[PDB]
Amino acid sequence: DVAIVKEGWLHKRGEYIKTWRPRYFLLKNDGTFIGYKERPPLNNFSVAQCQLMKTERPRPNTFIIRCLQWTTVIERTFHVETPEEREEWTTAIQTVADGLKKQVTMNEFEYLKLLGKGTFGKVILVKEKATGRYYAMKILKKEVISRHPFLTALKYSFQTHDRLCFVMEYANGGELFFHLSRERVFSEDRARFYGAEIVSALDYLHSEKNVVYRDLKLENLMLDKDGHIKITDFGLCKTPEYLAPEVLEDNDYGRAVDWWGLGVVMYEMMCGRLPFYNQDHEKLFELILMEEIRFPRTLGPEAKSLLSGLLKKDPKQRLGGGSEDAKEIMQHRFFAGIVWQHVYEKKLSPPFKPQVTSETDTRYFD
Ligand SMILES: *CCC(=O)Nc1ccc2[nH]c(=O)n(C3CCN(Cc4ccc(-c5nc6cc[nH]c(=O)c6cc5-c5ccccc5)cc4)CC3)c2c1
Repeated sequence: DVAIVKEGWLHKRGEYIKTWRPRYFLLKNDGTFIGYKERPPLNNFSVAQCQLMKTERPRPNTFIIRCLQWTTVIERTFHVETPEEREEWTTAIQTVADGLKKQVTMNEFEYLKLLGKGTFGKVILVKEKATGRYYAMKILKKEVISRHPFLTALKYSFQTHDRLCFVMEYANGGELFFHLSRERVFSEDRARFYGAEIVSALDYLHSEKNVVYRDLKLENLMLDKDGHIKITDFGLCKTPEYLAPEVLEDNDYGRAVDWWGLGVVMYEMMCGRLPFYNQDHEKLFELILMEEIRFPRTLGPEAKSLLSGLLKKDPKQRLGGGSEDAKEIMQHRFFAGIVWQHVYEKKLSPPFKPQVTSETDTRYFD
């Protein structure tokens, strides 16, 4: 019993590519907004509680859909030729979101250092004075508008007169990218450990939160004191190496995006090098799409078959792209002999203990 409010052609600026491309967009009553390469539901495509901008720069008659998703502000910009069509779309979208909607101080946190800076806000490392704990704080411009073992938990959320703050857990066992850099390669077991905890997390986001992480890379993986994995959520509205082929063409991305990303991350750990690397970005784009995956000829076939299935070009042919989603990967030979309920319960003994005295140890901040 879901109806379409409006439907038509629009010029969409690529979310990852700076050029304009024509896509066929559909606006359903539930608040879904999906574009297609040609005329033929993850919460990523939701237009629920989004802002609508009307700009004339660079291209005239351009409108932007500013959305706050969890703790990250996203922008979706579109172009139409006639100024009246922009009015027909904006009034339609707004009425949908409107109809869809109807149906602690900062004084406890010492500013330690700046972690990042974006268009609508910053990320700062802070210390909770009362407990001496270390958290990351997303502060976002107010004008813009439950917990998993391996996700950086959102602990607090409060407002000021002009900005909106999100206090999130900050792992103190260092970043996984640097850890890989010291060892320069990871054992199959260690990579299996790390991959497993991610699979559990991706399953959570997909099956329960109904969302795609969409930016799974080495730079977003950290370790807690014990050695378990924390997937970070520190993105602001500011890398072509990790991009999926489906995201490249800007057509119908889905849960498979996270599975492509997983393959790339697990490749770097067991191979020690990026699967598709080139200084030239344009050659790297042709590399991802056209070139066939290569291997060091020193890996167990299980891992080789896992990465092969994860780094296939077609999202539906790609491992975990089907309806079963994560379970396709959980049943894999490389993940045979692993009890997954124990993975979620942190029952898995970490192959690496970060050199940390306690939760509050500040060694890995150098
Ligand atoms: C200015 C730059 C810009 O606009 N970039 C941009 C453009 C378009 C984008 N579309 C996108 O999808 N993104 C992504 C936004 C999300 N982000 C990663 C990410 C994914 C999921 C979560 C998350 N979401 C929820 C939702 C509901 N309940 C939850 O408990 C959630 C938890 C999480 C979560 C996941 C991991 C760790 C902690 C919490 C958060 C972030 C990638 C880009 C665009 C970006």
